[PDB]
Amino acid sequence: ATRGGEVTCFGSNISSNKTVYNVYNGSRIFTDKDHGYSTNVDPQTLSSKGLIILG
Amino acid sequence: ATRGGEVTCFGSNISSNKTVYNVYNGSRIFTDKDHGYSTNVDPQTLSSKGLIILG
Repeated sequence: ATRGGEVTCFGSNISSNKTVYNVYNGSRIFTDKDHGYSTNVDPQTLSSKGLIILG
Repeated sequence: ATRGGEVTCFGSNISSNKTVYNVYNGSRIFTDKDHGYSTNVDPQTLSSKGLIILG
């Protein structure tokens, strides 16, 4: 996610080695915490990069 | 609201005994402050359940 814009991928069964959820330039992502997936930013705090809600 | 998704019920006039605004699994709600209505989560905070801006 870049330059804004949400990715409301809640129950995704993602499977990859790299960082799963990525956020850049103030863009949000929303997802579940059932599967522990690597995140570019701290789970549920704002930043210069967009906010994620791993909950 | 659950698993993401917004409910921008700003000027809503609601009348019920249950909690007026509810959020689960990362959802968001934006509403007014003039009306004094119950809320499931503390208004402006990030948690496993998403923000509920009462502004």
